[PDB]
Amino acid sequence: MKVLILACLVALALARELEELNVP
Amino acid sequence: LVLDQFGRNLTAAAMEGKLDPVIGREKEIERVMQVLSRRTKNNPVLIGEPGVGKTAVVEGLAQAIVHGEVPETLKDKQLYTLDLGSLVAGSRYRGDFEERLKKVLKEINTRGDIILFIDALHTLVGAGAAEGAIDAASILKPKLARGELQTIGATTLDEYRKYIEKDAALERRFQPVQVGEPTVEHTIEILKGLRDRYEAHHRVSITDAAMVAAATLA
Amino acid sequence: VLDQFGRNLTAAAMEGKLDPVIGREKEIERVMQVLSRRTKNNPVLIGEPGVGKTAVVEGLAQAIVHGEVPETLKDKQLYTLDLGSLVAGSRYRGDFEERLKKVLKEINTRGDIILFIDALHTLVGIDAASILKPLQTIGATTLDEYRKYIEKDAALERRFQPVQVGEPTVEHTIEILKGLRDRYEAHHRVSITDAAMVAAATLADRYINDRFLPDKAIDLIDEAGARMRIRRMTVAEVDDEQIAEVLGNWTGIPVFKTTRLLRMEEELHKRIIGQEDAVKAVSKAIRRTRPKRPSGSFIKTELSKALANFLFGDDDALIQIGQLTEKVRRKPFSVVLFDAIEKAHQEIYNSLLQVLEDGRLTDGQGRTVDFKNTVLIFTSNLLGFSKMKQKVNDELKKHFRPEFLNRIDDIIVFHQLTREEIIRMVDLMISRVAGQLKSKDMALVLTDAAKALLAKRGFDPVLGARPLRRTIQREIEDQLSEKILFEEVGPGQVVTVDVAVFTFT
Ligand SMILES: Nc1ncnc2c1ncn2[C@@H]1O[C@H](COP(=O)(O)OP(=O)(O)OP(=O)(O)O)[C@@H](O)[C@H]1O
Ligand SMILES: Nc1ncnc2c1ncn2[C@@H]1O[C@H](COP(=O)(O)OP(=O)(O)O)[C@@H](O)[C@H]1O
Ligand SMILES: Nc1ncnc2c1ncn2[C@@H]1O[C@H](COP(=O)(O)OP(=O)(O)O)[C@@H](O)[C@H]1O
Ligand SMILES: [Mg+2]
Repeated sequence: MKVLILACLVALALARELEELNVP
Repeated sequence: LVLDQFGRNLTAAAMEGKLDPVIGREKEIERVMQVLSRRTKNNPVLIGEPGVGKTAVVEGLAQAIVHGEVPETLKDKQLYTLDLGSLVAGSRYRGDFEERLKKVLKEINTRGDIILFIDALHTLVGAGAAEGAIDAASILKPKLARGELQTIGATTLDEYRKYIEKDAALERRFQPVQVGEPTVEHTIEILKGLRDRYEAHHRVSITDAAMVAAATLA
Repeated sequence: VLDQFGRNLTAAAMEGKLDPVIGREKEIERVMQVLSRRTKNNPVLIGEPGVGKTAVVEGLAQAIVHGEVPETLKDKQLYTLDLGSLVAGSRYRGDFEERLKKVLKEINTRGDIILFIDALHTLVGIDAASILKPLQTIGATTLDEYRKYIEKDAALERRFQPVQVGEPTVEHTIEILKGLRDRYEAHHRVSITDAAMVAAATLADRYINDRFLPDKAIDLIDEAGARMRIRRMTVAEVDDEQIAEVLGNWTGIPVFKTTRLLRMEEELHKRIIGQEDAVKAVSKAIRRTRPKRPSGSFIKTELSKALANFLFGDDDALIQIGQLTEKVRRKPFSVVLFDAIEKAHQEIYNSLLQVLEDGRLTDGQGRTVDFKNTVLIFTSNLLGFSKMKQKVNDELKKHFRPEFLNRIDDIIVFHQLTREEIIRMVDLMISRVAGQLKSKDMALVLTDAAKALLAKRGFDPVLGARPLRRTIQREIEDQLSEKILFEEVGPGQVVTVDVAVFTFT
């Protein structure tokens, strides 16, 4: 009779640090 | 010239026989030529799954130009596969990337017989974008407006929506050409047209039974 | 300054530079109602990609220069704003922020500027959002991106009024094409017939299903006019024959481009064998259409398949059942088959019930799916002393209510299995394996005795004729797989299954 509602964990991460290209 | 140090002239490669024979796919080589002659949405981007011959359609377009099997408005055009890698390479200074791309676009407008081909058009987003520098996408987006830049593109179906589609500006200018995966019977005719390339590289003989088996078993 | 960023659509409307927007007078009127308001005075043209929502603002700018614009909107210079150009320049970073602020400082320096933003979601996900606070702005997103970005901000919904720009009908996009006729006639120097435009509107809705009405139809007219300019280089009258040639290269289908086609009855039975009277019964029911309700409604699986092939081209145009949303949005010209409706309870009577009354399902997905060219099919059925013939139809009347069985097109019955019908199914299933033997240069002939044995075994009408596929391969193919490996039968051999036990040469 019962239903278990589980819990779909989503993949959530902080924004990526980037590495820069230099122009002198 | 300016275009040889960045792009690869596919039309010159088709004169020297360095491009594979693109048999079949004719109804879409001539469809690319339809899209290049349109009012707006005149930039054919070849969308299709990886391997169906999107690069081969433009390589088959280059072979159609050198055979005189194109219209006179696309007669003796020079296809250039502008790779973004040679365009970014160098550029150890400022504007180096925008002026190397301005000199490409000035050379396209000066000679006026260049059909630009941007293979992997999704990679146009974020090319040469250096610190305090604008990528190759921001430089051309405008040129597309002026229509001073008929380009041919080639993305996958995933990376067409993932990028080129989104850009609403590009939408009214880029026209997705479905490059379909060929059938088995179409693939056998591709393999028959490619016998003499693979029979000469391996110095073997490829029977008709093998090519029917190659397309069926694959 | 706007003099070097974005196109002045009002100035382009004075010169006739904009393509004429024929139709759309109701949606342009709606946009003038929003711009005339005090609060929420910023339209967001919700449409689909290529629906004509930029043409509403192009048609708005043409309405400004005609004087058909309200007194709060007289001589408003309507600018689209080119994103990706206010970049064009690095001094160094923050450039696109600092340059966009200089544009907005000229907008409130003047007072007659209305910005159009063709992708309003791209400025949500200076951002302008702030300057919006008090510069009227027309946006244009899709309905997926309206519910993702614009409605999900209460600081962007107290000012952004949604305006619907719907997909035109097949009728309405013809006058779009007839209004745009002189642009595409003059661009290719080739006249385009009215028939071609009736074709390019009808055939684009029918066969292009990822693109939307206005564009799709214009894409066929533009490319057929372009095709005519090419082959006169290798007065020339783009026709309806020309549109099917161009759409035959878009879709890659053979040119069969319908009442004549609908004349099936014999134009079929490639996969349907037996069941002959139900095939003649679904002829006159599908041709009742030739509304917003599906093309056919019926209460067999193969029947559907061959109905998907004959009506809708593809064998894989049969959808066997979101769960039917965004997969009939993809193909709205599909036969929707409902497998074993007896084994589902009443929660399924909302995507087959309100679609015979509306044909549209608004949902939480974000699009209204179109059921007006589908063929809905339900698959329901597969005491004492005594001394189906024609009736199965009363079972489902007693099962669920006939408050929409007069809304079902036709409740057809299926007739009983025939001994000759199953023999005609045995030599149909031997074709699946005879082709695999002709790849070996073998030939598989059978006898009437052997074909009657396989008809006699595994045919049970409770299970339809499913048990027959097992009976072919357990008896023929398991004993034919061994004799190839035993090499009793090699290439260049005729195999004659006779006689009970199956034996051959
Ligand atoms: N019509 C054709 N005739 C002959 N060869 C073909 C044809 N189509 C594709 N090929 C060959 O198939 C191979 C792959 O084609 P191609 O590299 O153009 O595919 P693609 O879709 O552009 O691939 P990717 O997505 O990885 O860039 C090449 O050897 C190419 O020459
Ligand atoms: N009502 C209309 N009248 C005239 N042309 C139209 C109309 N609706 C769309 N079009 C044309 O169809 C194409 C649709 O482009 P656009 O309106 O920018 O699409 P979207 O609204 O999806 O961004 C353009 O060529 C446009 O001029
Ligand atoms: N006229 C026909 N009616 C029913 N089944 C058929 C017919 N012709 C062939 N068959 C075969 O009989 C089986 C039918 O089972 P199924 O696919 O569940 O559909 P249904 O029982 O509704 O006809 C399939 O293997 C199908 O290929
Ligand atoms: Mg490629």
